Amino acid sequence: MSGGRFDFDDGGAYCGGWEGGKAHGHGLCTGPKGQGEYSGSWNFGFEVAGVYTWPSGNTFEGYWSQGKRHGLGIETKGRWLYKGEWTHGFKGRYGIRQSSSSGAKYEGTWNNGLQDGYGTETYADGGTYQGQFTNGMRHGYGVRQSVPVVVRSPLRTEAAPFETTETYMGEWKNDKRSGFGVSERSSGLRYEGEWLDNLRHGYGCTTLPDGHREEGKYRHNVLVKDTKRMLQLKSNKVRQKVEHSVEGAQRAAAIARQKAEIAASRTSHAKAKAEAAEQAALAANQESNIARTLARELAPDFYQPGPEYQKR
Repeated sequence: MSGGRFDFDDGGAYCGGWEGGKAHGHGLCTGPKGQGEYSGSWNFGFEVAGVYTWPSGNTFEGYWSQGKRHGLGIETKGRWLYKGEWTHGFKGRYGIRQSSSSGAKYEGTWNNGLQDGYGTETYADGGTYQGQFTNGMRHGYGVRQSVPVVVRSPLRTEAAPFETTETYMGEWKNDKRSGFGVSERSSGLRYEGEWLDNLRHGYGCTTLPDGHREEGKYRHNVLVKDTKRMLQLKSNKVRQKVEHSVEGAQRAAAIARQKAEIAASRTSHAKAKAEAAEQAALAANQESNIARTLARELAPDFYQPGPEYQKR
């Protein structure tokens, strides 16, 4: 009549409202061999708002278009969960990806399904990055707070009466400290100057907690020039080049603080869209139940595999 069942060639069926020869209203539709199940609203052959269940028990709950996850929705997989916006099947623009295991998390913008633009990244150990992203990596300006020796033995401190975190603000290239940047440990140990692939490389100043200033040129983290002296050229004084790089590094740090603040603002937007995505998953589940009940009322022996999936 205006609803029922249809068996596909590759296996898997459709069972629900139809009108004008196309699925319309509500219904279920399994995949080849009856594996994988959509269940929700339809409109002229295309899912509108519904829940897809993989045989693995993984699910997308949200809105659809042209057969792609589009709009808001929640994807629950084994170890990862995404809540927020989807654009033609790709995560983004705004949304959050969270670990089922750890507190590991990304909250920000996405381009082409990868972390990109501005976002807050939290690592399993509780550290964070806030700032710019490109192609799924820390890139541009940003602020990372994390846990950071040659003598392992405590002798040097066990001898006399005796009474952490590190923050890098500066340039990032493909997930690495690279360019100008400032690095500050909670002890007071600090480096301002040039970086390459997370190492001091170029000119900069290492200042010890007591304030002793080591100024010079670093090459893959090893000092190779200092400010003592001899055949130093007037045209190329280490103190000048260090000063320039230090200034370059504080500029980069302040820039990275700004991009950090933008990232924080984009993070709130991603959170807002993640909550909006919970209401989209609630609506998707309302449509799914309408389709589950109509399906039992149009074919009481037709097996719905999604329930069994999600138990496993």
